[PDB]
Amino acid sequence: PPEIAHGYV
Amino acid sequence: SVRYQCKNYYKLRTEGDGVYTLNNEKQWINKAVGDKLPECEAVCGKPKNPAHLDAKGSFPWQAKMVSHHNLTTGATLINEQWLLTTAKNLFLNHSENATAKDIAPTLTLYVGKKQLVEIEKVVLHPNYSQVDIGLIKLKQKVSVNERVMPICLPSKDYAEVGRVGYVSGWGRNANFKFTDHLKYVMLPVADQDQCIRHYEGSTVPEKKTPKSPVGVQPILNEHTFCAGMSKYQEDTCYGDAGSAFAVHDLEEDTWYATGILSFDKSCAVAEYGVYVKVTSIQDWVQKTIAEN
Amino acid sequence: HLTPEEKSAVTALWGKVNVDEVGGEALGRLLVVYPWTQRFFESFGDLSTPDAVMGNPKVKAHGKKVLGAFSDGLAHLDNLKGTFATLSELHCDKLHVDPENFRLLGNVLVCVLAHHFGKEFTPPVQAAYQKVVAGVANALAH
Amino acid sequence: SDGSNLEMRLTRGGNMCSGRIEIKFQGRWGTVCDDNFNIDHASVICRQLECGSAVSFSGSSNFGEGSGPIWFDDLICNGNESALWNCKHQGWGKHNCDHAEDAGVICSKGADLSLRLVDGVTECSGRLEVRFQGEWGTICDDGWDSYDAAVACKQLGCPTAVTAIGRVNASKGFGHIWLDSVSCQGHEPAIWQCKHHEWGKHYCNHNEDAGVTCSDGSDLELRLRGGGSRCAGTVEVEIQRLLGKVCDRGWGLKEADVVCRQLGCGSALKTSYQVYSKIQATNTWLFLSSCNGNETSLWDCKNWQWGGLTCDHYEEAKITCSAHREPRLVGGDIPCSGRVEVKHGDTWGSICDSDFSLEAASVLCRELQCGTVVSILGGAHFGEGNGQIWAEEFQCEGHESHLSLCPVAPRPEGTCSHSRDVGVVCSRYTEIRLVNGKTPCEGRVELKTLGAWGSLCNSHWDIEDAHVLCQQLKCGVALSTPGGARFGKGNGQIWRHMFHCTGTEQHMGDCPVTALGASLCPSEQVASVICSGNQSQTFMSLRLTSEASREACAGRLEVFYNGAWGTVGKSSMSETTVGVVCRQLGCADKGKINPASLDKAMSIPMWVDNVQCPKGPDTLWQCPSSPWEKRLASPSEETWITCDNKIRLQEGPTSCSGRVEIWHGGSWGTVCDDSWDLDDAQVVCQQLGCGPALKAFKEAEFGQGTGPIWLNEVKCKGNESSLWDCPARRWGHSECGHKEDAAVNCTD
Amino acid sequence: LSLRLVDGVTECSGRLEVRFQGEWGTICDDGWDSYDAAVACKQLGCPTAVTAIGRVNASKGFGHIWLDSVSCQGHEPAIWQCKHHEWGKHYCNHNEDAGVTCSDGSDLELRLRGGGSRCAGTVEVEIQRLLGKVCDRGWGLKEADVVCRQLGCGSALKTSYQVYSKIQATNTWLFLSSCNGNETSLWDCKNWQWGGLTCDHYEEAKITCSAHREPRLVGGDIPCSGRVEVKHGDTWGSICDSDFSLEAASVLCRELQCGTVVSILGGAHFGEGNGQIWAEEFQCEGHESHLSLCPVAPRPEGTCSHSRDVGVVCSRYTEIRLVNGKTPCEGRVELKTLGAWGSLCNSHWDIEDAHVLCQQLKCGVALSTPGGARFGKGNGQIWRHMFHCTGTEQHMGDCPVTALGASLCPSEQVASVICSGNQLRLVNGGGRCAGRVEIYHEGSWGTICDDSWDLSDAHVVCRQLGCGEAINATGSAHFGEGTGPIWLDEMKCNGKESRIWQCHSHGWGQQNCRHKEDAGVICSEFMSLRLTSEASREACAGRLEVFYNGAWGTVGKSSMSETTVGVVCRQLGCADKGKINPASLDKAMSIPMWVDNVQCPKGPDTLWQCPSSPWEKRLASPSEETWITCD
Amino acid sequence: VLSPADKTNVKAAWGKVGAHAGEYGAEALERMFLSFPTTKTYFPHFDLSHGSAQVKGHGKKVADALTNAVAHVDDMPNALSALSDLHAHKLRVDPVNFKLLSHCLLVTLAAHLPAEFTPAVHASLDKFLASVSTVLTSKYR
Ligand code: HEM
Ligand SMILES: *[C@@H]1O[C@H](CO)[C@@H](O[C@@H]2O[C@H](CO)[C@@H](O)[C@H](O)[C@H]2NC(C)=O)[C@H](O)[C@H]1NC(C)=O
Ligand SMILES: [Ca+2]
Ligand SMILES: [Ca+2]
Ligand SMILES: [Ca+2]
Ligand SMILES: [Ca+2]
Ligand SMILES: [Ca+2]
Ligand SMILES: [Ca+2]
Ligand SMILES: [Ca+2]
Ligand SMILES: [Ca+2]
Ligand SMILES: [Ca+2]
Repeated sequence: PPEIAHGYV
Repeated sequence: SVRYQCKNYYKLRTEGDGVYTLNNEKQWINKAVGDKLPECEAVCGKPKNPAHLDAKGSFPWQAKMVSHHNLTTGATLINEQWLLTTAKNLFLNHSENATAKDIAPTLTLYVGKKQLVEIEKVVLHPNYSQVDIGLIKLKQKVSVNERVMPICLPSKDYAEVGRVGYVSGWGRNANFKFTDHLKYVMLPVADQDQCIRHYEGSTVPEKKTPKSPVGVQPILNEHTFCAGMSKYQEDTCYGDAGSAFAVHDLEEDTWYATGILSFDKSCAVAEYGVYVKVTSIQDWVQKTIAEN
Repeated sequence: HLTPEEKSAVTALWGKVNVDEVGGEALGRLLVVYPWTQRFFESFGDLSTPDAVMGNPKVKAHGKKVLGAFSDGLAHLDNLKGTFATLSELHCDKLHVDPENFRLLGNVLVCVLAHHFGKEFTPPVQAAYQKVVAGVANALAH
Repeated sequence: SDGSNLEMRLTRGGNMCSGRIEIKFQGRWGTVCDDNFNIDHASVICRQLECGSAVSFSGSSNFGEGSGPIWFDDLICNGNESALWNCKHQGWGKHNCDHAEDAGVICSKGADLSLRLVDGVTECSGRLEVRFQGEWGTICDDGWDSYDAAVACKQLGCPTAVTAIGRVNASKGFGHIWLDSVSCQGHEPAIWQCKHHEWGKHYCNHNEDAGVTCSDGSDLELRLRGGGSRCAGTVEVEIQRLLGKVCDRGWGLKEADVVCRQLGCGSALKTSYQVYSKIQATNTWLFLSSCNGNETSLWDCKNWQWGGLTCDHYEEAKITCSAHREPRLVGGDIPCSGRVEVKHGDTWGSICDSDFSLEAASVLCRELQCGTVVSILGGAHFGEGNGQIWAEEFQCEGHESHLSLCPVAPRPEGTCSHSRDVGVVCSRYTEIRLVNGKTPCEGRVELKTLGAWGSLCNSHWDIEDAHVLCQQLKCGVALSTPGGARFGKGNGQIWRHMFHCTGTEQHMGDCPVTALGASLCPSEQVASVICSGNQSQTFMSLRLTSEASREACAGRLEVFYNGAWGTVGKSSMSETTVGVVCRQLGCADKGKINPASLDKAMSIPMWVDNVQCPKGPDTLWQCPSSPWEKRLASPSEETWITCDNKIRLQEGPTSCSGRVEIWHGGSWGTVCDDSWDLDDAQVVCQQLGCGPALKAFKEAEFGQGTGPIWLNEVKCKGNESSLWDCPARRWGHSECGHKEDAAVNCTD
Repeated sequence: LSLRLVDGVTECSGRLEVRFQGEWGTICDDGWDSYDAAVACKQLGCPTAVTAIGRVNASKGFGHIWLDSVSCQGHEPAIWQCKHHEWGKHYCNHNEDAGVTCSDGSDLELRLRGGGSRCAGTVEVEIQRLLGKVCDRGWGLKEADVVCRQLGCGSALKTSYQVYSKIQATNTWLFLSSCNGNETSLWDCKNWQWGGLTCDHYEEAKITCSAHREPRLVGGDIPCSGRVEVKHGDTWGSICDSDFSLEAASVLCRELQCGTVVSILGGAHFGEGNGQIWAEEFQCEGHESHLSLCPVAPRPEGTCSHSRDVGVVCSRYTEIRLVNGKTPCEGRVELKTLGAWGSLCNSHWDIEDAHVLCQQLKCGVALSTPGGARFGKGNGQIWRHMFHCTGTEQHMGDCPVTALGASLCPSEQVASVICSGNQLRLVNGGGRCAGRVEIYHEGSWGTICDDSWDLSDAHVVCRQLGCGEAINATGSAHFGEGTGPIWLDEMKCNGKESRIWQCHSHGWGQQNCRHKEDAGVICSEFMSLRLTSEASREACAGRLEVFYNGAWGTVGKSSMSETTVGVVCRQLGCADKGKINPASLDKAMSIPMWVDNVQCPKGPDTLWQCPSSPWEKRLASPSEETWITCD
Repeated sequence: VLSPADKTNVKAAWGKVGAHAGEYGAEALERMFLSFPTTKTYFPHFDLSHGSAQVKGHGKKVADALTNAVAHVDDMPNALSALSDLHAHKLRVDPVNFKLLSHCLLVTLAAHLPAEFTPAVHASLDKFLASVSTVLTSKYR
């Protein structure tokens, strides 16, 4: 999955 | 499936849902917003460890700015990339004809534990002779953590008479020396009539005179409010200008910037200090952030 | 550092001090002149007027303790940092006293010494005691 | 509304007849602004509340800020209405005022005002206290001056002649300080009718309480206490019956002059005295403020204070005045000389000749504007001083400006009386005038010597001498020196004194003067001058002769003139000419005149004849005589003399015994007894022509009185011709004490 | 958790390291105390005898720092059980890491180097084969005494050096905090850090103990006299007379507590030495407390011959002891002259001499002086030394004393003192019983004016001084011009007064005189000397005459020793020895014979002490006249 | 802030100071120069040796200014207008130095006037000197 700014999966 | 979550001191602001299920097309599709990811914004006003008192706690929004002749002043961190300060702070060591482009490359700005941050541009108020306020834009977003955190703007007016607010400052102490460690003090809001009479003589536009006990007149008008000394006769002094008048809203457990200190020359010799209402400048602030 | 002449002057004048009087007077003057210092001594009772402060027995006891600690440092003028480690730890860990308050108390102590010893407190001994109190304040800083 | 339902009130005052003005209207309490507020509004207000006779009005929330609406602003009232709402105004509730400008009023029915004086010497001296709303309080001295004291004294009803400030003898008060910065002009009927600071806000303390002292003027006295006269000492004040001192906060000669003028002692010289006595202690002080200097008394100085302050680290004021030891010259037959009498206050007395030196003579001649000492003639002379004889050892040092400053060392015993008083002469004894002119600043020059007037010659008369002359006669700078008999020909004696004035000297007597043999002049040749008349505008030698001996003080007299010597007339030589000659050649005070002898060896022509000296000069060049005439002369015309021997003894039981005296420099003296040996006593009595010595004494033998010690440590070998050849040290300087003068006893 | 010592000089010394979470880290030195060192040592397998703190020879720290302000009471065995605030949450830095230095006790040795001997010079530590220096961070006499005490040297006089130079230098230091001063060795002084800091703007510690140069006197029969030997820490030698000066001697007698110098002597007068010879220039300023304190010049290459020894005699050479009393503070007073004991005559002995003799033996103040044979006459001779103590000195030998032909003492008058057991001088006169007279008042010295000065007045002063009757009363500043104040103007005593302050006078400060009129007195007990001939009024070759009682007289030839003529010449200031010789029969004045048999002992500097037969005036033949010539 | 009681105490104390004002000011300047050497940077042309007449004159000037301020305690900013402009703009004296000099002044007066320095008067004098300092440094920028 793609990353988002300042966020985790 | 994956569920997106924002790390400590952040929060998802987009609508829909942060859960994304993998497709047979091998696309990541949230059944609400589809292909669009969320973004993580920063908590504004929730200090980790809340509360002339030494600051070893949580005033993360406080910034320290030093002019090119070694004079220290203050600034307030409004969001991850903008700071709010006093116009007179930016006009240190040059004629008031100087443009905003001549001010930005001459300032040093610290946050947290002496962490240096770079400045990109400065935006003074269009009417800074009456609303003495200015904005600082950082080159890149600051990383929110235990030591750095914004104090986002209020929705309602907390400048009620009697309200006690907290003021952090990097300015001069009782020995007129710039403080080595950050300090804070709890100050109540005073009524306008007494402050105006104390500094200008009368509330009538005519037959006003300069009566300031310190020899310098504050900018008193409809965009300002006054705060008196503390229970133990503690007051702000030189260098505290640009700091915020923070109010703790107990119903929401959030800290709100109700005012920015403008007149920091009382130093316990004058009774009241003058702060610029944030609610009266919120539209200009939002317009400048959005326009850049 | 203090020159041998300065150390001689400091230790010569310090012999005529009433250790059970000067400390209480200095602490009371600190509490009166700088009201916020009363915040740390809320257990001492009435502190709201100069007469109440100067007549307080707990104030005199604690001034005695403070001047005893000060005199102990006067015998270790080259190793102030280590002499005052425990007091520094106390004042930072439990009370959170700003380091400038130490300098205020030192200056008040200098004023009290001048008041008691009159014209004998010539400018050179004042400068020596300024160095001493600055050292003590820096040692207690953190 | 006709005004019936309205009601007025005074709040936050000391009582119901004082405080902030408040009015109810439409159910709300409200105030009145202080714009255009004056005593007329107050009088109108203190009429409808039954409190009478408005005393004062206030502004700027003197009684605390009010609340509610403001009803009135910029009202004009005429001082006599039924109520405040009858005045003309712009409109109800219309204003540009705020609650920092509320009005207030004090009416008389409440403030039962009164005044009193307490804790002082008399019924109306002491500390002032004002009663306000039943409580007694004091007045701060800030702004308190003589005009306020005058108003207070007149209010209390006691003499307004002299009204000074200061709480004499009174202690700090207790309670309120009601008044401050009182600004009375001096004619108001009460102290509170003047302008003063608001009753509330004063930063004064009770060490500053005010007071007054009212008097008729007959109870204020001034004296100098401690010292040898009424004209020197610590200045002490007796006001009422209280004794006190003056404080030197601003003490200087300018006000010392006023004090001395008051006491009648002349002019102030020094700010100290000689402590001839002890003065008692006192706790009250007088404080002065910059007297202008031309006041006739110390009481007329502006704002002098009698008590109410301290003189910590300061001391008492003290002065010595000109009349402390003022001198006088009496008995002298010619100006600027004669016997001396000194004044100690207001009593004139003589001083023994045993206590007066040449420094004293110089200061004396300077003080009396007579010049510098020319002669001291110790011993009964110029008559006798029949009166009181002061016994004060004068120790004058340097050249003090006035005789009063000279240190003096009194004694407790009596001394010489009517045999050894002393005289003095100075260099200001010239008798000259202008005559035969239309104005006193032009005319012929005449000069008196002996007992005759005559016409002065112009042989050496010059513009400098003319300027000095007109400076003497109060005629300013000279203009020119006309020649010939421009103001008449000579009709009498023709004096020929050629003066040599430098022109910078105030009186012609102080110039060098030459008269002996001066050139003959005809009657048609006289000196004359003309001057502006505005005061504002600004070698020779005398010798004596004898065979195989020269420069000795016995033989024929001669004068060197124009490159040659010559003889002077024997005819008519008087005793005073002999005295002058001997004092000039220095071998004596005087001598005798005797016929010629065989010792002459030089047939030298005669230069002058008929020598006669006047009183006053100390050399022979200032002695009138016939003019120069180089005629041949016979021995009967030649002049021969023999001075008196300089060494004489005194106090001895007989001749050939007694202390050893010596004459030099004009006045007699003694010798010191260190090294006093039989060789010197062998020279002493042989010099008298008596015989060999037999004993010499030490340790106070034969008197310890008068004179300077012209010699000491006489290392005389015993075969000397004279006592002045000995190598005695430091001629004239007193290294020895006075208890150790010389003494000799030797065989007849 | 674990402990580790790394990169120190030995396995039991170095930086202290602790392992936590699998990563090693160092402790912050703040608050590190000797108790912490003891705890860290007891947790490890190293000796627990001595535990000093600090980084010995360790390099700068690196990595992580785990703990700060570790505080151990010493009651538990492991370091991490002690008190600390939190792990890693501290503001320390790697330049301030702690350490320890375990030791077993028999390795700490201290030695001073760079100076005259082991007891002077810089302090040089050598511990675990690493040798460094002490720093002046808290160095003074209080700590100095310990080092001198530890080395066997005495009290520490100063921090300096004289003689040798060129010491080595090392970058490791010993730091003391403060140690009260009574410790037997430096190591016992609390919290002595070894290494870690290079102290800048503080210099190295230096010492000069009393044992650096110590004087001694041996070869003499009178207590305070003989040749001078000096000890160089542990060795000895002789002192030449060429390089010894009076300023050094005054100190030599000062530290010996023998009073002050009364004579300095050269040559092997006290005996030739039998050892090594010292050569050292003494350069004392005069008021120094010890010889070592005085500066010192380096040794020269030359040496003196053994016939060049030096010697001194000080003021305190009178042996006085009390006997026949229950306590030693009450018995009769005894004395020695010429190799024989004796008992003192009380004929001229007041309470003042009793005060002094009681203070000598720590008997406190005097109480009374019994009369008669109150403690036994004694078997020894009765001594005739008239004592004239001023009552302030603390020994008999200090006082003025004279016995030359004193009157015969009656048998039963032996002096004694009962102890508690707890201002007139004649100046410029020469001798003690003559000259201008002065009195001490307003705490200042002043003279008496000459007016009314007559022979009756002069009686009182010399009864007050004990000098017998007056023979002259002089004025016109016979004995010089006095300086300072003039106090007494005129004196009208009755002639019978005991003290001058009881006479009729105008009172202190009242006067009418000048300095050229100062008064004086000459009294019967003034003595003087002379050697004269037919062709010289004063010399030192001819007949010997003595002044006494206002008149001159010749000295006796019978019983004349060799020491007498030496004393005579020394008093006349020509020679230290003399020879008798025949002379002519031409009597100059044919004066009387004053005293018969003179015999000067060893030690005195004049002839007025040497005892002999009491005075009696008689005629004598020229054969009985003493004729002396001084070389 | 200065209360009426503080103003009374200041007036009493400064009245007792009296004519010794110049001596006290010169002594205070000497104390400051001896204890805080950094203050000497603003007097480069001054002979700062012991008893220098220049230092005495400057001390008397300071004492006269303080007496003028005590007279006009209610309108200090106007009384010290020129001195405020001088120190803030022409000399650019840093505000730390003013507290140093105020402490030196208090030390001097306490040394010389033991009886007058009751703790209340001490606090009032601190307030007065703090007000003077704040007025003189307010325009500093
Ligand atoms: C209570 C605080 C002070 C007062 C009332 C005061 C008063 C004065 C006065 C009366 C003058 C004379 C101005 C003139 O003559 O025109 C002056 C000048 C001056 N002041 Fe201050 N002063 C104060 C504190 C200080 C301090 C703390 C400093 C520096 C550390 C300072 C530095 C100077 C200098 C350098 C001058 C110029 C002197 C000259 O040019 O001769 N002042 N001040
Ligand atoms: C005082 O001293 C003087 C000398 O200093 C003595 O005077 C001499 O005394 C002798 C004694 O025989 C006489 O021969 C001399 O003639 C005296 N000299 C003079 C100048 O007269 C005097 O004797 C001493 N006083 C006493 C009491 O002996
Ligand atoms: Ca108005
Ligand atoms: Ca109006
Ligand atoms: Ca006054
Ligand atoms: Ca007036
Ligand atoms: Ca004489
Ligand atoms: Ca002679
Ligand atoms: Ca005499
Ligand atoms: Ca006599
Ligand atoms: Ca006399």
